[PDB]
Formats: sequence, C-alpha cells, structure tokens
Amino acid sequence: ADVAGTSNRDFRGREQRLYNSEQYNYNNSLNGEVSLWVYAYYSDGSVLVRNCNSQYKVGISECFKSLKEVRVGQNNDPYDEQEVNNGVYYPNGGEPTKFHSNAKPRAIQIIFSPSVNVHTIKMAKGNSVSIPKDYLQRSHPWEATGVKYRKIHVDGEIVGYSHYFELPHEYNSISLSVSGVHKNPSSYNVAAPHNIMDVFQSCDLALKFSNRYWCELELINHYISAYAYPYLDINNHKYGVPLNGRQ
Amino acid sequence: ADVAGTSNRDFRGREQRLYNSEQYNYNNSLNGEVSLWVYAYYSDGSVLVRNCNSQYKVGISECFKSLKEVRVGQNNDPYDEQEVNNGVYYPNGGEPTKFHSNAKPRAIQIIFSPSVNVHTIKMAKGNSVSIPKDYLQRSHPWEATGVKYRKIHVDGEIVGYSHYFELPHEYNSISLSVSGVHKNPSSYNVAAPHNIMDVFQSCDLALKFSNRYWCELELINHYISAYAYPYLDINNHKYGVPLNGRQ
Amino acid sequence: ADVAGTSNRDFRGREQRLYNSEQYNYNNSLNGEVSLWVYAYYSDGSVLVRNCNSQYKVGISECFKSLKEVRVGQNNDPYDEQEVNNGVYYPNGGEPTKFHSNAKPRAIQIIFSPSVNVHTIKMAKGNSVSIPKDYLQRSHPWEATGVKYRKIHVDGEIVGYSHYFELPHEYNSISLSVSGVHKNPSSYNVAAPHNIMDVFQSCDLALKFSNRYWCELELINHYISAYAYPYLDINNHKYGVPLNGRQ
Ligand SMILES: Nc1nc2c(ncn2[C@@H]2O[C@H](COP(=O)(O)OP(=O)(O)OP(=O)(O)O)[C@@H](O)[C@H]2O)c(=O)[nH]1
Ligand SMILES: Nc1nc2c(ncn2[C@@H]2O[C@H](COP(=O)(O)OP(=O)(O)OP(=O)(O)O)[C@@H](O)[C@H]2O)c(=O)[nH]1
Ligand SMILES: Nc1nc2c(ncn2[C@@H]2O[C@H](COP(=O)(O)OP(=O)(O)OP(=O)(O)O)[C@@H](O)[C@H]2O)c(=O)[nH]1
Ligand SMILES: Nc1ncnc2c1ncn2[C@@H]1O[C@H](COP(=O)(O)OP(=O)(O)OP(=O)(O)O)[C@@H](O)[C@H]1O
Ligand SMILES: Nc1ncnc2c1ncn2[C@@H]1O[C@H](COP(=O)(O)OP(=O)(O)OP(=O)(O)O)[C@@H](O)[C@H]1O
Ligand SMILES: Nc1ncnc2c1ncn2[C@@H]1O[C@H](COP(=O)(O)OP(=O)(O)OP(=O)(O)O)[C@@H](O)[C@H]1O
Ligand SMILES: [Cl-]
Ligand SMILES: [Cl-]
Ligand SMILES: [Cl-]
Ligand SMILES: [Mg+2]
Ligand SMILES: [Mg+2]
Ligand SMILES: [Mg+2]
Repeated sequence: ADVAGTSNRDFRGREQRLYNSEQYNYNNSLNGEVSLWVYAYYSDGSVLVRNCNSQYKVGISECFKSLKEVRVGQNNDPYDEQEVNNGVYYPNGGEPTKFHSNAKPRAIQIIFSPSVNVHTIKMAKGNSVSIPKDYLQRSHPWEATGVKYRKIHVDGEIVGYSHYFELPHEYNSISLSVSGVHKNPSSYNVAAPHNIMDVFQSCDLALKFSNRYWCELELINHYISAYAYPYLDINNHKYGVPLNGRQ
Repeated sequence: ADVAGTSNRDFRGREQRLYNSEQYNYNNSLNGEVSLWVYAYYSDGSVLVRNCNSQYKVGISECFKSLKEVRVGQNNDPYDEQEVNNGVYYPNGGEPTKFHSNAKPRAIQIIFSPSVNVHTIKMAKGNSVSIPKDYLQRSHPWEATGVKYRKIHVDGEIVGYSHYFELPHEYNSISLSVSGVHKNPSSYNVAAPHNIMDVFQSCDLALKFSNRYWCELELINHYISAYAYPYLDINNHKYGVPLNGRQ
Repeated sequence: ADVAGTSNRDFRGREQRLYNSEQYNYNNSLNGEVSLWVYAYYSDGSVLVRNCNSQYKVGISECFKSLKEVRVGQNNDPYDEQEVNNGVYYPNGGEPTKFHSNAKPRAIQIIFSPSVNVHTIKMAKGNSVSIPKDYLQRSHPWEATGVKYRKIHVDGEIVGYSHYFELPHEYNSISLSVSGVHKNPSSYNVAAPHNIMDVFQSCDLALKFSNRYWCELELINHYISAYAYPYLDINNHKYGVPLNGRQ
C-alpha cells in the first residue's frame, strides 16, 4: 500500500477528516441538536450550569430564586435566604441577617452551540419578581440580543457563541429566560404542518442538565472539555473542538 | 406658556394620558404579555402565588403535592406529609399522624391579566393523582370556564379577570392546571407558519415566579400593589391600576 | 318487562356495554387523553412513577439526578449523593463513600395508554450529562422505539403499551426523555392553524403526577388498579380494564 501521509490514498486520513466533518455538519442539519448553557457564577468561585439540548429550538427559564447558589448537602441557611428573597422581591420586605446574599450570582454567561442562528436568540432578563421591564404593561417579553453574542473561535472555526454580563451591583437582582432556534437555511419550515407535531415532541424530548461545579477550572476539566462543549473563561480563553474539514 | 389644566396645550397632561394609554394598549397588542396567577390559600392565613408571564399564551400546571404549603426553612414534617400524600392518593393508603393536613389549600383564586381572551381560558381541576375526571378514559383534559370569570373593575376599567373556588370539604383534594391565550382580535394567526416558531420560543421565554406570603395583606402590599397586578381580596375588594385614557 | 339476560330488551345490559365502549372510544378521540408513565425501579424494591396526562401529545423529561431514589422525610445522604453525581458525570470526578449508589434505578418501564400511536413514540436515553449519544455533535435527539413496545393484552384488548429495559450494569447511568402522540387516524392535523393554539394550551394543561411507592405490589394495588391504569409486573402479568364492546 501507499505510505501514510504522502498520497491521496491515505484513506485512514480521509476517513478521519470525513468523520469530523460529518459530526460538525450533522449538528447543523435539521436532525441535529441545538444546545444552550446558562452559567451562574458565585462569589465563592463555584459555577452553576443549566444546560438544555434539543432539536429545532432550545430554551432555559429561571427565576431569581432558582439562580441562587444551593450547596447540596451543606448548610444553605434556608430560612434566612427565604428572608433574602422577601427583601429582594420588595425593598425592606424581609428580615435576613445580611445585606447581600453571597448566593446571588455575580455574573451570567449564555453559551449556544454553533448550530444556533444568532438572529433568533431571545432573552428576558427580568426583575426579581419575573417581570421583563419593571411592569408587565410596558414589557416586551424578550429582547433580541444576538448582535452582542461573541463568536468562540478555535483554529478559525466557530465552536459556539457567548453572551456574558456581570451582576456586580447590589441592584443586579434578575430573573432570566433565554431561547434560540436551530439553524435552518432552507425554506422548509420545521414548524409548518408537515412537521409541526415533531417540534411539539421536541419540547418533550429536550434533555436538561444542572450541576454546581466548585470552580471554573473543574467546570473546564470535567464538563466543558470532557464533552466537547464550547466555553470562554474569565481570562478570555476559548475552548472547543474544531471539526469541519479537520483531522 | 399656557397655564396648567386650563387649555388644550397642557402637553404634560396629554403626554401623561398617552403614556398610560400606551401601556394599557401595548399590553393588549400581540407584542404584549398575558399573565396568569394561581393563588393557593392556606388555613394559617398564608398564600402561595404561582405566576407566569408570557407572550401569546400562558399556563400553570400543578399537582396535589406542589400546591401544599411549604414553609421554607421551617419544620414541614416531610415524612408525615408524604404519608398524607399516600393517604390522599388512595383512601387508607398511608399512616400520617393527622386526619386533615393543614398544608392542604383551602381555596384557589385564578387571576388573568386584562390581555387574556376569556373564551380561551381552560382549566383541568383534577383529582389527587392528576386525572381530570376520576378516570382517564372518560376525561376531557380541560373545562372551558371563562363564563365564570368575574371582571375586576377599578374606575370602570377591567384590570383583570378572577375565578375563585373554595376547597372547604375534606374531599377537596385537587390537581390543577390553567391556560389562557392572549387577545387576538386580528385574523393573523400568531401560531401559523409565519410566526409559529416565535410561539415555541415564547414557551422557552415565559417567566415564572413563586412565593408564599405570610398573609393576604402582605400579598396585597408587597406583591399586588408593588407591581400593578390585579387582585380581589376575601372582602370582595378590587385592586389594580386603571390605565386607558387616564392620567 | 322482559327477563334479564334473555332478550334484546335488556337495556340495562346494552347501556352498560355502551358506557364502557364510549369510554374506550372517547379516549381514542381527538378530545381524549394520551398518557405516559415512566417507572424507575430501585434495588430496595420501591418504584418511582412519573406520570403525565395530556391531549394531542404527552412527554416526560428526566436527567440522571431526577431519576435517583429520594426517600421523602428520611435520610438520603444528600452530600454523599451529590458526590456520586460528580463521580457519575465524569469518571473519578467526586468522592462519595460508595462504589454504587443504591439510589440508581435498576430498570425503567415506559407505559403508554392505548390511545398512543406507537409509530410516534420517541425516546432520548442519554448519558449522565444529558447527551443522547456520547457527544452532541453526533447525536440525533431521539430514537423511534415503537417497534419494541409490547402490547399489554387483557381479555383480547390492548389496554396499553410497554417498553422495558433493565439497567443492571454499573455503566447504566442514564438521562431519559420520552414522547408519544395521540392517535389521529383522520387527516385533520391537530397542530395545523385551525387548532394549533389548542395544542400549545395542551402543553400548559398537561397534568403531572409523581410518587415513590414502597414496592410493586403497593403500586399495583393503590395506583395501577385504583385508577384503571395499564401495567406489566416483573412476572409478566398484565393489568388493565378491557372496555370496548364489554360489560
Ligand atoms: N496553516 C498553518 N499552520 C501552521 C503553520 N505553522 C505551524 N502551524 C501549525 O500547524 C497547524 C495546522 O496544520 P495542518 O492542519 O496539518 O495544516 P492545514 O493548514 O490545516 O492544511 P490541511 O489540514 O492539510 O488542509 C496549525 O494549528 C498551527 O498550529 C503554518 O505556517 N500554516
Ligand atoms: N366622573 C366624575 N367623577 C367625579 C365626580 N365627582 C367626584 N368625582 C371623582 O373624580 C374622579 C374623576 O376625575 P377626572 O378623571 O378628572 O374626570 P373624568 O370623568 O375622568 O374626565 P377626564 O379624565 O377629563 O376625561 C372620579 O374618580 C371620582 O372619584 C363626578 O361627578 N363625575
Ligand atoms: N368467549 C368464551 N368465554 C368463555 C368460555 N368459557 C369460559 N369463558 C369465560 O367467559 C368469559 C366471557 O364471557 P362473555 O363476555 O359473556 O362472552 P363473550 O364471548 O364476550 O360474548 P358477548 O360479550 O356476549 O359478546 C371469558 O372471559 C372467559 O373467562 C368460552 O368457551 N368462550
Ligand atoms: N503560524 C501560523 N501560520 C499560518 N496559519 C496558521 C498559523 N497558526 C494557525 N494557522 C491557521 O489559521 C487558522 C486559524 O488558526 P488560529 O490558531 O489563528 O485560530 P485561533 O485558535 O482562533 O487563534 P487565537 O485563539 O490565537 O486567536 C487555522 O486555519 C490555522 O490552520
Ligand atoms: N361620584 C361620581 N359621579 C359620576 N361619575 C363617577 C363618580 N365616581 C366615579 N365616577 C366615574 O364612573 C366610572 C366608574 O367609576 P367607579 O369608581 O364607579 O368604578 P369602580 O372603582 O368599579 O367603583 P366601585 O368599586 O365602587 O364599584 C369612572 O369613569 C369614573 O370617572
Ligand atoms: N376458555 C375460553 N374459550 C374461548 N374463548 C375464550 C376463553 N377464555 C377467554 N376467551 C376469549 O378470548 C379472548 C381473549 O381472552 P383471553 O383471556 O385469552 O385474553 P388474555 O387476558 O390476554 O389471556 P392471557 O392473559 O391468559 O394470555 C376474549 O374475547 C375472551 O372472551
Ligand atoms: Cl436537514
Ligand atoms: Cl400587534
Ligand atoms: Cl375526534
Ligand atoms: Mg487542517
Ligand atoms: Mg379621566
Ligand atoms: Mg363480552
């Protein structure tokens, strides 16, 4: 046989490139996943991830309470933190023993898989009682924020999209929902009657994951890298596996 | 300039009326929210609110367990109350230390924002094992109860709609789901293919809120009134902010 | 009057047969329920049931954590079991005091009501971090497994459909979502614009139930049999109430 890496008959090499190209492009097909991660960063260095993976479209909806840090199997002062909630839903509305709950997220990162169409991304960053803009009567139920999403580039390939905002001020008390639609460069509407009920089933079939990792390093090692997820750390370092046309 | 409140050139006055009219009418546009509140009233005077705010349509789905009172950070006798559940799912099916759990709701109030079309309201008030009418084989999955919803009037304006039923008997052990569709006087179907996928995204983007307030007074002060929500208290007093054509 | 059970004028008998036939056939109408049960079997003999009942379509979505056994009001070693989760999300990723968590399900049974169309059944049996097939880039978000569903026959009538798989190996660490569509032998698309928004409302109105029964016998007695649900026990015994054309 020919010698490896010297001719057009390195079929092992051509198969390896095809395998990676097929995965990248299958992800972008109508049969592929679109994936959303919401990372909540806490002052103790830990990071809650909410992940959802689904066909056609994907979303995550959180309230002020559900984004707060919960240390499973450790002391979370649940009564005091319920009083924090009362005091955050309405000024001077509770009696916690603290000015600022360290369970409040300090930052949110939203990451989409590269199979999303950024023009469809919608976000409702609301107040602590789950109103998009102060009062329901004046509230558009979402903002289209795709123009703020940064590309996560690795080796010249877009491995994901990131929107990141900090919550450093005492009044950064939020509720959060995010939604994005899978790429569809075709004119075949996936939610038109020929396929509409499969989009309803995709709502049933969406797989959700949640975990609080002890720090960004551990998140990077045992979640992002282990499962070929895109990521952007606090030092602006990009993570991901470039696939298209690549060995 | 002209003197305030004497002529047609009080632009400050005309702007104030426009601002309120715009909020009222924006809420009723296809871009606006439709909002649902389910209030569960407990014998100790406290009130659980489940709220959801979303575009196009909105809903809440609860089971018998999820409506029971949970005092966050206090003793809830979780083992005994699990035995209550077993004894409520099937007669003589458990061994709690009590005949009637005081965590069982005594009443439900359903309130919709004025942007709902009452003809679309649907409710599945089921039994304790989440069957609409005793057995699945005979169950229509909802009842259309819009004709029972009372208008919450303030200053002549409908600020919301209310359906209220008490659960005073020992056999009032329910599961509950409610759904309502936003007003659409146009013939443009918001869930037809031109816009269907935005309705799927509205399912992702719906913002949810839940809290147990210690009494109706506190609910009225720090939730209803603070955020311009409609309400109807036990004394048939109406709460809300009239907006259309108003300063 | 005629004597009972001797002539065509036993209207009591004809009414009884009609009543049962009407229930069976109403369940199969577009107005009827389609119901899904996911049973998680634990090594201590207890069984978690997740049930959802809804019109048009129905689904359940679980992750690795949410399928684990939780003994309400008893000791569940929450910190140790969080370390199990970390160690199951990534090999050698945690420090629990145990090799195998007895909270891990040993088997899953999926049961649909007889009103499902098995050709629409979809399942995403994913890994412990909620990926269908190891990596998102290669993942079809579901498998169509209807050909594996066994009919639950009683007295010659299909009272339900069952898919059962064991999780006996240490690497059987799963996430699970299931979806099925109600029968529609007509060509009237229930999710076409004439009725699409009612399918969105059915997403709001779906009633959910969850309980952990102490053993299969108790499940059979106080859940399956009490509410005329189909079931298949470990000894291949079928449970259900045949209805069509029957007294
Ligand atoms: N493209 C390129 N890569 C370089 C160069 N010098 C060092 N490298 C490294 O080599 C890597 C790319 O090697 P290859 O993937 O085999 O080259 P390629 O440009 O992708 O060409 P093909 O894959 O054969 O189509 C890059 O990631 C660089 O880190 C250079 O001059 N050009
Ligand atoms: N309409 C009306 N309001 C009265 C009358 N007497 C006292 N009021 C009070 O005045 C309030 C209404 O005042 P306005 O809003 O300025 O009057 P309006 O009828 O709404 O007329 P415009 O707002 O200027 O279109 C009501 O809420 C009443 O409580 C009365 O005779 N007619
Ligand atoms: N069909 C049938 N059932 C039998 C026979 N022998 C005993 N059985 C029992 O009788 C039951 C059926 O009785 P029926 O329901 O009154 O008879 P059927 O065949 O359903 O006829 P109809 O209901 O009158 O239309 C079955 O469940 C059997 O357990 C037999 O020879 N034929
Ligand atoms: N030294 C080099 N000279 C020429 N081309 C390179 C070199 N290094 C990488 N490339 C090519 O440039 C393209 C982008 O690679 P590059 O490493 O710049 O992406 P990147 O990971 O986004 O870089 P960075 O993260 O440093 O901004 C790839 O196709 C790669 O093959
Ligand atoms: N004394 C009054 N004389 C004439 N019109 C009034 C008077 N008070 C209010 N109105 C007008 O009547 C309309 C309805 O006001 P009203 O206060 O009756 O509503 P409401 O809050 O539902 O009343 P209630 O709660 O007492 O039944 C409004 O347009 C208001 O301007
Ligand atoms: N001994 C019998 N002779 C003739 N027909 C019977 C007899 N027993 C039942 N049948 C009829 O056969 C049909 C199927 O009944 P059968 O009891 O076999 O269903 P099944 O419950 O699935 O049986 P099994 O669970 O034992 O496999 C029914 O219509 C019933 O009336
Ligand atoms: Cl495709
Ligand atoms: Cl509009
Ligand atoms: Cl029908
Ligand atoms: Mg290359
Ligand atoms: Mg006025
Ligand atoms: Mg018979």
